[PDB]
Amino acid sequence: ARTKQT
Amino acid sequence: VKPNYALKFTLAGHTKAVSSVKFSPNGEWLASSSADKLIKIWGAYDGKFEKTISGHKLGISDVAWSSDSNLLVSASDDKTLKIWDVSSGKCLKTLKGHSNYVFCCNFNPQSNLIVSGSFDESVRIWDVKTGKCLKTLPAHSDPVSAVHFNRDGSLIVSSSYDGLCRIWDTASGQCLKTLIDDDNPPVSFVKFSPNGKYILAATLDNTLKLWDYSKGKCLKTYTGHKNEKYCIFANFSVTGGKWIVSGSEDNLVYIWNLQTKEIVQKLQGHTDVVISTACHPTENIIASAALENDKTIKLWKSDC
Repeated sequence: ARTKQT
Repeated sequence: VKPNYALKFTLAGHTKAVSSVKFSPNGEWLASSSADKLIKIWGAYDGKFEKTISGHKLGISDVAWSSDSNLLVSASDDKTLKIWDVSSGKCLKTLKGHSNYVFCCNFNPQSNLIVSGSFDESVRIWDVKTGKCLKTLPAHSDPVSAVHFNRDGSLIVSSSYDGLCRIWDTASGQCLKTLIDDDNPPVSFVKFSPNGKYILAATLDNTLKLWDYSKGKCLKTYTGHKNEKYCIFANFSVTGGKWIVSGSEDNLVYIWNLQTKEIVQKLQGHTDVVISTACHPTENIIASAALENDKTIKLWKSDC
């Protein structure tokens, strides 16, 4: 999700 | 001249990082989404916890309201979107078709349509009443970071880690314009200005840009914050002074003079990356939300 860097 | 946003409320309840906050169009509620798979609803003015909305199988990256403030849509890593009745909390529809995490979502002004963006590199348009997918746009060559309708829903803007911003004709699904900023850092967020004339775009080189859509020109650049890792929301603040508002990877909420590009206030209090901010539709009220080592939402209020 948005809450983890990618 | 400059705002004086002061902390009014800290909203605790999420068990993981918060991903997105949005005020209802009627200004009554704040909705939050989170990696904890939950949507929560809060009073916008008293910060009172109202309810938890559950059903997604994995974390939620984005939530969005319908115009009448009666419906929500959420985008989840479980590859689905879900349409929710706010008063009951029931899942009305599960929107299936994306082949990877759904990352971003929005209703159109009429609220008969939803737009979604996914890691599957596509943009999808959905019928709200049926839940069926109307169009699949082969929008980008990397994950889609944001999707947003303009003020009458006639156009869609999208952004991707592919470095591009694209404007799409809603009716046909055809591409009207690709914004190629010479040198293409990932574009982590995009939205139209309230008047539909401009587009605000965040790139993962610590930079916000305001583009004239009709002309394809960058009019303003906002810097001084930290944004290299996360898809952080940005806002137009229009209720008092005309600001640009964004979160930051230094745990701060940044506020710029839209015209001068000068930082007018920095909001201190969060203990992790401020991933999401929202500006209240009528009052000088900001909601901010933070990641894993914070997990709280903050409501702030200014005199202008």
